[PDB]
Parts: sequence; C-alpha cells; structure tokens
Amino acid sequence: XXXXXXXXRXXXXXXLPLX
Amino acid sequence: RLPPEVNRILYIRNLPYKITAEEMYDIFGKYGPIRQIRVGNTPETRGTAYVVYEDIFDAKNACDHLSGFNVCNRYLVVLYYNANRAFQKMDTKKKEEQLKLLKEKYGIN
Amino acid sequence: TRLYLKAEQERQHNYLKDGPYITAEEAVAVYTTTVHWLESRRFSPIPFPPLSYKH
Amino acid sequence: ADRKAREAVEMRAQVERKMAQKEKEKHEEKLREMAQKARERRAGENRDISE
Amino acid sequence: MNPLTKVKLINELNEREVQLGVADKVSWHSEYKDSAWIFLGGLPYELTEGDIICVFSQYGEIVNINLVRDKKTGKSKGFCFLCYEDQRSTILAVDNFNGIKIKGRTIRVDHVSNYRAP
Amino acid sequence: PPPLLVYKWCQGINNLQDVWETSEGECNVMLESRFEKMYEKIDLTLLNRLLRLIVDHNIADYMTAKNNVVINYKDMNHTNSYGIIRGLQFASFIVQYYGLVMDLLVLGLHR
Amino acid sequence: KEKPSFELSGALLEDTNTFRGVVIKYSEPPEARIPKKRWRLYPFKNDEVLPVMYIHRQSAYLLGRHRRIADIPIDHPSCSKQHAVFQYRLVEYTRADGTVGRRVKPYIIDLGSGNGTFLNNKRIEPQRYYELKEKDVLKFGFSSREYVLLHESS
Amino acid sequence: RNRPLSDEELDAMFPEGYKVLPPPAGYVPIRTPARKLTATPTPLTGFHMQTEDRTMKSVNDQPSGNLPFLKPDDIQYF
Amino acid sequence: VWRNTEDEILKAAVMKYGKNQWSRIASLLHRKSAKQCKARWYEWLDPSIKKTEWSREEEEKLLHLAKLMPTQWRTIAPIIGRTAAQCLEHYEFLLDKAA
Repeated sequence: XXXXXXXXRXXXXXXLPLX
Repeated sequence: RLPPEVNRILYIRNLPYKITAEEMYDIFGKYGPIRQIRVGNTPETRGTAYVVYEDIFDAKNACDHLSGFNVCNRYLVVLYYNANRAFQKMDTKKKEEQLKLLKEKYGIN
Repeated sequence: TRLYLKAEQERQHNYLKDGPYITAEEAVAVYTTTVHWLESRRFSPIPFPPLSYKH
Repeated sequence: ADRKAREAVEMRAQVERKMAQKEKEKHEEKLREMAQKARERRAGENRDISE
Repeated sequence: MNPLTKVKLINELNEREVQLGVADKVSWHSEYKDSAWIFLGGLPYELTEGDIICVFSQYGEIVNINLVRDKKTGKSKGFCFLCYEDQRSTILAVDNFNGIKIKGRTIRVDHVSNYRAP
Repeated sequence: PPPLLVYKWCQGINNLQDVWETSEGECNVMLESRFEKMYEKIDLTLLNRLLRLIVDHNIADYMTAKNNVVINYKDMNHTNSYGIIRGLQFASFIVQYYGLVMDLLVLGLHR
Repeated sequence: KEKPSFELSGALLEDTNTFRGVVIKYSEPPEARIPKKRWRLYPFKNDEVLPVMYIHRQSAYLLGRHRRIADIPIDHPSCSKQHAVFQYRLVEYTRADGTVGRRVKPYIIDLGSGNGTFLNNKRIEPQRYYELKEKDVLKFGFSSREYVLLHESS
Repeated sequence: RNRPLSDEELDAMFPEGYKVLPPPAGYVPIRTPARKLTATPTPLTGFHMQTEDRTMKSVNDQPSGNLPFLKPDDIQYF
Repeated sequence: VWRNTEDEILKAAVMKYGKNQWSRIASLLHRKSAKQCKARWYEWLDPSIKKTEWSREEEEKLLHLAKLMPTQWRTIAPIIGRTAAQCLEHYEFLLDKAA
C-alpha cells in the first residue's frame, strides 16, 4: 500500500530518461 | 459571398445518444448564437439533431469548421438542410392581424 | 523459384514450432524504449482517416 | 507491458500539465501587476506617426 | 428581348468564338478597328460621370464622355457613350466589363460603329 | 536525390570540428553495413503493438492482418506468418518505422 | 434639374465598403497583416479591472458606439458611430546590420470622431496612423474606461 | 433571405419526431453572451496511448442489404 | 457472387477433373476465372470444410488463440479446423454477444 505508492510513483515519474 | 445552398439550419447525425442539451448548446455555440435546437425522439430519429442558427455566417462557418469533429468516439456528420417543403398552413388570421398592426402603427395607408 | 519456396515453407513451419525468437525481455525492452522515444518527441498518433476529411 | 506503459505515460503527462499550468498562472499575475503599474506611471519622439 | 438577353448574347459571342478557336485578327471586334467609342447601357440613374470614369478608366485614359440625360428633368436616361484613347482599350473593356453588376443593375457594354456627335 | 545526399555527407564530414587533425592521436572511423535480414525477421505480433503506438488500432490491425496471407506459385502454396510481404503498398512505411526502432537500439535514446 | 458632374457619388464606396447596412468609411491598407506577437488589451474602469481583450487574431479592429458592426463596443455616448481602428500594419526598418525586414506592429487611427482618441491622454490629429508602443494607455470619447496594451512576454 | 424567422416558421419547416429545447435558461443566456462578445477570453498536445474500443467501427452509414451506394448528400432524403 | 447453379457445376467439374486443373474447370464456367474457382472450392465447397456449430471447446480455443496471435487468422484457422472467414465472423460474434 504505502510503500507501493511511494516507491512505484517515485520510479514512474522519473522512468523516462529523456524528460 | 455565399453559395446559396448555405443555410442557417443544418442537419447533424452521429451524435451520442441522450446527449446533454447543455453540451449541445455550448459545443455548437463555439461559433455564435443558436436560435433553436431539436433532437429526434422516435428511435428512427434518435441520435440526430436539427440546429437553427440566428446568423448566416455563424451557420456556414460552423458547417466549415465542425464538419469533421470527433466527440464521443464518432465523427460528427453534418449537412445543410433543404427546407424545401412546408408542413402546415401559414395561419391567415394572425398573419393579417400582425400586418394590420404594422400598418396601423406606421401609417402607410 | 521452387527451391526457394521449399526453403521458405520450412522457415515458416520452424517458426511456429520453435516458438518466437524474440524472447520476452528483448520484446519488452524494445517496446518500452520506443514508447520513451515517442513520448519525449511529443508525437501525437495519426488517427483513423475521417469520412468528412478534406484531403 | 502496454498496461504498465500507458499508466506511466499518463502520470507523467498530468504532472507536466500541472506544473506548466501553475507557471502560467504566475505569469498572468506578473502581467496584470505590470499593466496596473504602467497605468499608474501614466497617471503620474520614440514613436511613428503618419501623414 | 430585355437588355439582360443582350448581355447574355454578347458573352455568348465571346465564348463561342473561343470554342471555335478564332485568331485575334478575325475576332468579331476586328470589324470595329476604326472606332474608339463604346456604349454603356443599363447604368443606374444615380451614377455620374465621376463614377463612370472612376470605373471605366481601368483600361486606358478616357478622352470623351457623353452621359445621355433626359432634357426636361436633367436626370440620366441610363446609358452613356465613352471614347477611349486607344481602340484596343475598347476591345478590353467590351470583353471585361459587359455583364458586371453595379448596384444590382447589371450594366452592358458594346462598341459603336459610326457614332454621331450630339 | 541520392547524389546530392553523397555530396552532403562528404561536406558534413569535412565540417566537423578539427576532423582532420591527428596531432594528439585521434582517429576517425567510417563504418558501413546492412541489416542482413530485416524484412524477413519482422515479427507480426511485436509489429502489431509497435504500430499501435503510432496509428489507430483499426489501421494497425489492417496492416498486420494484411501481411499474413497465402503465397502461391504454380502448385506450391504456403502461409506467411513470420516475415513481411514487401509487395504490399504500405511496406515502405513499415520498413522505415521498424528501421527507426533499430536506429534507436544502435544509437541510444540520448544520442 | 442638374448638370453633368465630374464629382463622385456614394455608389462605388457604397457597394464596396458596405456592411450590415452601414457604409464603412475606413478600409484596410495594402500592408495589413495578422500578428504573431499575441497582443492583449487590459481594460480598467477606475482601478477596477475588467476581463482582458486578446486582439491577436485579426488584422484590424474597429471601435465605435455602433455595436452591431464594431469589434469592441465603446458605449458611453461620447463614443462615435465609427470611432477608431486598431490596425497591425507591416512596416520595415533597419536592423543593427542594416539588413531590412518587416515586423507587424500595432497602430491606431481616428476615424474623425467628435471628441477624440486619447493616447497618453493627448488628443491626436485624426486620420493618421499612430504607432502603439509597450505599456501605452488609450481612452475613447470622454468615457470612463481605459485600455493598456501589452503582449504576452511583456 | 437571412431575415430571422418565427416559431411557426420553424414548425412549418421541420418534420416530426422532434423535441425542441433551449438547454438551460443559461444556455439561452450563453447564447445571449455568445453573440454579444466573442472576442477571445484566452485563445486556447503530446503523446497519449489509445484505449481500444468498438464504437467508430460500429457506426454505419450505408443501407445494409442489397441496395446501391447512398451518396453523402442524399442522406437528407434517404 | 456465386449461385447454387455455378456451385453445383463446380462440384461436378472438380469431381471429374481433380483439384489441380483449375484452368479447364474455369473454361467450363462463364464469368469465372481459375483464380476464383480455386478460391471458392477451398473456401466453401470443399467437403472437408465443416459447417456445424461451435463446440465450446472450439470456442475456448478460438478465444485463447485470437488473443495469443492477434489479427492472424490464416495462421489461427488451421489450428482449430475451420476457414479464416468463419473463425473471424464467429469471433466477432462472441465478442459482441459478450459486449
């Protein structure tokens, strides 16, 4: 739940190296 | 500067069923003043609409611009209306009374 | 022409039997990399050709 | 892979949207300030004229 | 035969000779090569010289102007005679201005053969 | 045209910065090759999905289902399920799109 | 009766600059254009600001009290019937390197109003083109409201 | 010709099976402000992945059966 | 299209000539080519083709396949035993009955 949202979205919002 | 088949009344199909009248009004007032709107009700006419604008240029540039608009997973198919028949008599009594008003008021004869 | 079509029949049957040759990680890396490219170029997809289309 | 990628694309799209929009709100406020101040300085030939 | 048919027929004359492929020397205008006078007719009754000239000067300098107005009231009868400075400009004007709408009235142009002064 | 392409390549090389200086041990390599079987190893499932990234899914499915047909010579018939038919009129587009995916593999997203 | 004139008559100007049954006096120059700098008009009514006017998408805007023709109806009866015209007119100039080029700039012109158009609250000489620069204020008739001219980057 | 028309003109030109409505009194008031001042109050993409569906496929515009092709203007009649 | 009369003349021709001489069979029919005679025999008229209704085994197959190899009907079809046109129409059919 909590760690899921935290780490998941912190990875998504920097997952594309070109942006 | 218009081709005569231009009308201030156009025929629209490919609408979403049951589409919200307010949407209808502003979607179409992305061009100007809407004099009137009719949506079909019997299932055969369900999903299409006659739209009566109050300005020639409004209606025409609407038919220029929106034709080829996609909302609700379908392109809005439009055409000009051919108001080529009448559907009931033009009511002589009130007609002559309002023109009698015209003449009584403005003193022509 | 006949010898080539014998060989090509065999290539297609071998494909269906020995499976797809692009593994799964290779396919996913290719797919994801393409997605990243297009998203950084702000490409917008070509839509299906409308009926009321000008051209 | 495509479910995953569609979610990632959407999240970054909305993050980017929001950031740009709030920046343009700041910009509009800067503009309106500058306009009002120029009106005041006016209340208180480097030009082109025609015949 | 109202004047609008006399417009339609001059235009027919042009486009018919076009379909036939006539050389510029045996054009029907060639019968007029000795007269720089055109007749304009159908004009509205409010246009003056100033307007007729500001309109028809597009194709040359205008040497003479003769707007024929009813002598009793002085008001225009609605037709004019016009003398260009080069016959060729009359060619141009007849081809180009015959059938234009000025204020709803669709005026008409054609050469003049043996003009007599007034 | 291709000869003006050659001209532009030559003077692109000549215009790089200090491209001729070998004083301090630099070296310029020019490599040129092919892809050896591209049209023949295109995979129609991965191709469907890479195309949907780009087109509408109706067109994506039309293209991919158009590549999978029966191929006939006098009495030999077989079904194409692996490669790509190059005699389809939209083969130019498919080949150049797949080629772009591979230019991203060779070059990298950053370069 | 009347004589053979050599003077004009409203027929030509009528049929050309007619619009909704009011002959317009002014017509667009040859050098009009549509601006790329997107300009904006900030209206104030005595320190109470109004909604903004984005005027970047025409070549000219005509202001007068006749509302059913004009773009921006100025409605304080000191306002003329056809009063002024915003107009982006491409003019050329000499850049730092002397190479000549063209940027479309905004200009105002008075259409012969009764009371007058106030740029910097100075009355101008009508029927002339006045170049509108950054931050400038404009005032129509003897009317209450004023307009400042800006563009998005300014 | 452009001269506006009345309620019975509209009922005289349109066929039946139709419901007439100004959407809100505000959509009538929207029409009131729309015509009045339309000078832009703000003159208003990128890569998005698409979500597969059926509707555009499902819309049909030719009479199903063994009928000829129905042009894009006789839609009015047929 | 094809009519019962052409179809029965085809069946008889094929049953006399065999399935590789499409050119004389196409000579027997009017308004028909060998390409079209061949296509018709191998699409509909062949008595190997089965026109029954789908066992629900066949339909669970159809669904599983049409997901694993999307849009590839000439490849899917022999793995279940009906032509590609039948597989495809019946698949859209299940899809809309399920929608």
